[PDB]
Parts: sequence; C-alpha cells; structure tokens
Amino acid sequence: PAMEIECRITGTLNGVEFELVGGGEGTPEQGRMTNKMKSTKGALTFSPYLLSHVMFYHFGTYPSGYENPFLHAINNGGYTNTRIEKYEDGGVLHVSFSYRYEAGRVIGDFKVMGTGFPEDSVIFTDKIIRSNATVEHLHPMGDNDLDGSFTRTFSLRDGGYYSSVVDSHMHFKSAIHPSILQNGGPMFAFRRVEEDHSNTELGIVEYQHAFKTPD
Amino acid sequence: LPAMEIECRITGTLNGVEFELVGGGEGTPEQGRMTNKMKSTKGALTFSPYLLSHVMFYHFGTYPSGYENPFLHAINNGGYTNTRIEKYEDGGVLHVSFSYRYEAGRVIGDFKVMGTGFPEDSVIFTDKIIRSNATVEHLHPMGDNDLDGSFTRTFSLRDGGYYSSVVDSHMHFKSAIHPSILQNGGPMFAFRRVEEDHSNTELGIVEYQHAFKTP
Amino acid sequence: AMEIECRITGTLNGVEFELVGGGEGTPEQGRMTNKMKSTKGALTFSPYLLSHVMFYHFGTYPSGYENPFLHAINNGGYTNTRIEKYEDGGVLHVSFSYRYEAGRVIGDFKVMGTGFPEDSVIFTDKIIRSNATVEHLHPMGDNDLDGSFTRTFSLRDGGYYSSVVDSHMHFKSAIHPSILQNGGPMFAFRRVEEDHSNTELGIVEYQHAFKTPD
Amino acid sequence: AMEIECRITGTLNGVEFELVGGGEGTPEQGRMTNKMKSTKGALTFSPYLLSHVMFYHFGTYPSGYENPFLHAINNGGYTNTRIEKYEDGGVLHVSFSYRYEAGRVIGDFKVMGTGFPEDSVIFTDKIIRSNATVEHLHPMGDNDLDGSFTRTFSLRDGGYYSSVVDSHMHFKSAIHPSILQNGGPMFAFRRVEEDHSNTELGIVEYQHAFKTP
Repeated sequence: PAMEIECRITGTLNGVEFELVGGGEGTPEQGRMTNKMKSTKGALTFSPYLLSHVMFYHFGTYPSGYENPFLHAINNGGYTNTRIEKYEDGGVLHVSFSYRYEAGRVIGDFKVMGTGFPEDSVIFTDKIIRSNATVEHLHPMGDNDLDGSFTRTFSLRDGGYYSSVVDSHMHFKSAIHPSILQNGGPMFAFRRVEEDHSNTELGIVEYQHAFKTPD
Repeated sequence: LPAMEIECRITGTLNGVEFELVGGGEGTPEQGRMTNKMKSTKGALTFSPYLLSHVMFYHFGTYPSGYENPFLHAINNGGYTNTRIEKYEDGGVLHVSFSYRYEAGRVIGDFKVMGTGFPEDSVIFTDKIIRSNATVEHLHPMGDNDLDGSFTRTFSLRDGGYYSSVVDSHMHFKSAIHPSILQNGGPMFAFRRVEEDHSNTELGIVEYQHAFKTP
Repeated sequence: AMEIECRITGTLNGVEFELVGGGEGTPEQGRMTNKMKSTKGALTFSPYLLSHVMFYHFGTYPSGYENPFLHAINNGGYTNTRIEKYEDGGVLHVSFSYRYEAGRVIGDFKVMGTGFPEDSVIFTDKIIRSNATVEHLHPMGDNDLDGSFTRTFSLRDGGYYSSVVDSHMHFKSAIHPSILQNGGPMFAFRRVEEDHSNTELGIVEYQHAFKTPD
Repeated sequence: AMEIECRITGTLNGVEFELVGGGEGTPEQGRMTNKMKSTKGALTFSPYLLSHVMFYHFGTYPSGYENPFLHAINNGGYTNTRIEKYEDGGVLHVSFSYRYEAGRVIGDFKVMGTGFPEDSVIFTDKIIRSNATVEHLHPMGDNDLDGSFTRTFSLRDGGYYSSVVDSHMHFKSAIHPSILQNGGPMFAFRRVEEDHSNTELGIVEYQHAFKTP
C-alpha cells in the first residue's frame, strides 16, 4: 500500500508570490513517488521546471543492509532539509522542507525564496524542456546531520543546458540510522524525474535509488 | 533632520533552534550612524550573538557628494528588499532576508534568518568571537532595479585569530534605483564598522556606514 | 591494454615536489595502475593528496557509449584542468597533458597547491584512505566537458576531510558523439586502492561511467 | 622610482599567449606603469582580462604602516596566487613570482584560463574598461595573507561583466608587524587607466591601502 503524499509549496521568486497545493503517493520499496500540484494564485511567472525538485527523500531505495534514514526518522522525531541552490546566471533558490506524518501519509509544507534571477534568465522563458538526472553525495557531519551536494542541470530546447550547484543540510531530531552514520564512506543518491507541467498545474514522477557502488 | 526611529524584529532558526529578538534604536543618515538594541524573546541564544550584528538598515549610510544613498531614496518610491547568502569558512551558511515598512520618521525592519550546516565544533557555539571587523562592500547594478553586493567579513577571536565569511547580496527595488548609481561609471563601495555590546540575551550595536568612490 | 608513463611536478605551499613512474591499464576493465617515486626525498604532505593526480582513458562506459577520453587519442587529444577547494581553505590547481606512443599513454602533470593552513590534516598522518566519488559530466559545447564532484578522505579517528572539485576538459576535436548527443549528464564513479609511503606512491583505480546506477 | 620588468605567459582555453615589457613605479605615490607587447601575435581574447595581471609593492599604506609587499623585498619576498571566477563560468588561475635587484623588480607571471564559453564577452570587443576594486586583506598566521575582491568590467552598451577573485600571498618570513598587529583587515583600493590593442597593452595603476576611507 503506497504512502499518501500531501504537499504545499509557498514562496517568492524575485519577490513575486506563488503557492501550489496537491499530492500523490509513493512506494519507498520501489523508490517511486508521484506528486501533482496546482497554483492557487494563477499562472506562475517563471518556468514550472524550477519547482520539480521542490515537489520527499522517504521514497528512495537503499542498498542491501542499509536503511533509508529519512524513512527511519518518521518514527523517531523526523528531519528537516534545507537546500541552497546557486544557478549559473546568478539566481539563488533557498528551500526549506518540513514534514508531518499521519497513518499512511506524509504531508510536506515547503518554503521557497528565489532571488537574483536576471531579467534575461531562461527561467522566464519556455526554453527549459526537462530536468536531468543527478547523483547526490551524502555524508554525515555529526550524529544528527547529513551534508548533501550535487550539480543539477536542465536541458534546453535548442540543445543547451542550464546548470546549478546544490548544497543541502539535513538535520535529524534523533541520531541518524547507524547503517548511514557508521558507513565510513559516502552514500550516493541517484534521482530522476518525469515532468508534465503547465504554468498552473504541475506533475512529476520521481525515482530515487541510493547506492555505494553502481551496478 | 531629527534621527529616524528604527524598530526591528529578527526571527529565525540556527541549526533548527528557533530564536527571535525584538528592539530598535535610531539613525541619522547624514552622519552615517545608527543604533539598535534588541532582546531575545526565546531565552538565551544558542550561538554567538556576534553572528547577528550584521542582521541588526542601509538607509543610514553617507554617500559622497554628487550621489544619493539609493536605499534612503527608495523610501518614498516603493522601497527595496535585501536577501543575503553568507558562507562561513567552516561550512555554515546563513540566508537572511530583509523586509522594511516606513512611517514619517520611522523604519520598521522585519528580518528572517536561516542558519544551517554549522558543525558542532564551530566557533559560533563558543564564546571565542570577540568582535565583528570592518568591511568594504562592492555594490553594482544589474539593470535599473537590482543591485548586487559582495564582501568578505571577518570576526576576531579571543585567541588572536579570525573567523571569515563571504557575503553575497541581492537588492531588488520597486522603482528605478537613484540615477547616481546607474551612470555606468563603476561600483560604489560601502565601508561599514560596528561597535558591539552583546550578551546572550541582550544585543546592542552602533553601526557606521560610509559609501565612497575613492578613499 | 596500454602502458602508462607518468611525471608529476608541483609545489605545495611553495615547497617543490616531483614524482616519476608509471603503470598500465585496460580501458575495457575500467582499471589502471600507477606507481611513482619522489625524486626530491620525502613529501612534506600526505601522499594521499596525490592519489587522484596519479588518466580518464581507463574508464568503462555503458553499452551504446564510448569513453571520450579514450576516443580522443587518435583525434588530437584533450587536456584536463582541475581546481580543488579543500574544506580548510587549501586549493589545488592541477593540469593534465598527455602524449601517445604505440601502445602507450604518457602523462605530464602540473600541480600548484596553496593556502593549506599549518594545522591542515594534509601535514599529518590522519588521512587513511580516499573515498569513492561520482563525477557529474556534461558538455559545454562540442569541444569541452564540465565536471564537478565532492570528494572526501577518511580519517584515522572516523572523520572526513572534504573538497569540491571542478574540472574543465578541452578536446582538440569534437567530443565523441555518443556523449555529445546524450542530452543529459554522464556520471563517472571512481574508487582508488592506495599503497603509499612518503617517497613511493602506488594506486589501482577503477573508473565506471553510467547513465543510471542499476 | 623602481624599474619594473615583466613577463606574462599563459594559455586561455588552450591557446598560448605571452607578453613581455615593463615600466616603473613609485611606491610613496602608489603609482606604477607597465607596457607590454605580445610575442605570439594578436591576443584571441579581450586584453582587458590582463590588466590586473600586468605588483603590490607600489601601493601606499597609511601613516605608521608599511606596505608588507614592499617590505618583503629584503627578507625573502612573497608569492601571490589568485583564483578568479568569472560570471560566465570561466576561471583564471594566476601565479606571481618576483626577483629583485637594486632599483628593480622583475615579475614572471603564469596564467591558466579555462572554461570560458564560446559566447563569452571575453571573445568580443564589448569590454571597454576595468573598474576600480577594494580588496579585503587579512593574515592567516604570520606568513600568509588572504585577499578577496569582486571585480567588474564595463561593457560598450552599458552594464557589467563580473568576477570574484581570491588570493593567497605567502611570505618567506613573517609579515611586517604593522600589518600583523592591526587586529583586523587592511583594504587595498586599486584602479587602472588602460590603453590596449590586441598586440600592445598598457596600464597606469594606482593602489592605496587604508584601514578606513
């Protein structure tokens, strides 16, 4: 039985307010989740592709012998994620993720502040056609904190790319699952999305698979 | 002019721990001087109060003859926002957003801080910081409504050393920036220094700000 | 298989070093070896700092793709320039150049490291091994790839020493079309097996590129 | 005045360049000049990219302070290494080394630029001048200074191209006590007057350090 997902995203991009609400479902054992959300303030003023990675690390597979620490945290006080994303044209996206849990349900309430995107930014065009896959390097900073880092790109219609560098800080109320904490080497997290967006209605399917070594 | 009154609220989280301070002071832009004294409403801070000195109003800086402080100028024409990303040498990050409201003779600042990624052994969780040192910010426009700022900032440590950060700021103006900033003649520099009188519950600053084209 | 010859010359905080040696590798196995000896006595810093300086030609690529570094051998070659920023402020600038002879790759590599503090873990015996990495690679135009990865070393006491690496690879001819026509990144997993003293350094490195980890 | 001799060798996106020349400077006036000629033909990128590679010795310091770069001439000197990150992704790594004789400084500088995209403004004639900067300098222990600054260029049709520069200066002996005993940063204001073609480059540079402006 897939876990239900509810989600709200609220924020500002270059000072323009936006808000989306929606949900989907996910099966952590398959590393799969879906999320569909709709704007509550009319059309977005920027590319909906910017929000794909804002639209739940709980739904990722982990290798034999390791436990998804985000899933583990559900029963032991949870975690928050805070990401700082620096785009190649100077835009900055700051995102904070907080969660609550009910029986068979995760509810996310996410806050986004994007600033410094130039007027000529690709995010104010329909040039972005998709988000590309990423592999995040995760390692513990201490018993209650994981540090994540990855490079992310979008593909553009004329064949180019738009890139960012992402740094993430995951803070856990209780100690991180011992399989992750005691590893003595990083864990990698591969992620990819399938996006079906308009300017008012956004939808993703995401796959997340953590690994020590690729096949 | 009589000094402008200042009212200030700072709300935020540092590595998940909530804090809030409220207070105020006053400032005289023609002197480049302002004061702000604030008290924590959530008991003693869990980190060095010096970390908040540069969060505790660019309106109060002098500008050279032939130029006008664009922050001061914005008061009567829709105002501005400031958003800063500060990267500390031990990996901690502060994201700070500044919002303002104005009255005759008064500015009211409501500021939001998110600090994450500071390691347990960070100098900020000790009493080692003894003062904030002076800075010179490089300011230059991106089009008529946006300024970018950047500076390196250091703190002095009890033991004689330094703790450093790099700060990048984006200011977005509702109306065109004062034209003295927009003539394609290069950046404006803003020298700032503070005198700090802090405890872990009561913080106080006198700040001086002086902009210049040449020293 | 190909023979490997290698020279590394550099300075760390101004102190000159030079290593010389070589090995061999089998691109189809994604495997290479390199053993090098210092020519200026013992290194003044941890030999593990040089493991990732001691040949992208020797990486496997997924079915349908060709290793572009390997491809470049018969088409003008490539250079790599990396800037590595360590969590203590140290910076390593490394540039890699290659020549090719029959059955052989010769690398001549230049390293300039600066700003490592006196208390740097590099001036101790705390580093015990390099950890695995996954590099994100994507084309910046037809003749250049951009790479980025986070790298950590494991420390004796259980901790990590971290860096961020950005790489620019410039090709004299167009990058192999399987990589240019790919329309997203290629990921390069690397791991190294190190057997170092302060004068004699040895690695076995495995390199495996992938689009997806399953 | 002190005579200056200078060579700059490097590559940008792979393409080798070399310039040689020199000038003179007067430290008490914070002024120096340098004119250099390309020896590998016309440059393939904007000559304004090289103005800040074309001698910290020639800056003024406030009353009671000594220029630590000038002072180091007699006790082993210093090296400077800079990493410059441009807003379009290009990177310049620049290393500076110096040799001294009576009345002369000789600089031999190495530049490696990589990662500038084919559409970069550096491959056009859009840059028309380098703008002024203020470097933040502070010590890391007795033998090392760290520098940081933002630098902009002005463009023909208005607006700016920007970079961030981080520098590491390493001294053979301890930095002058007036700099180490300062208890906070020193600021170094610099500006340049440029007269460049793609084969012949020339600068006049002024440098003035201060604790407060």
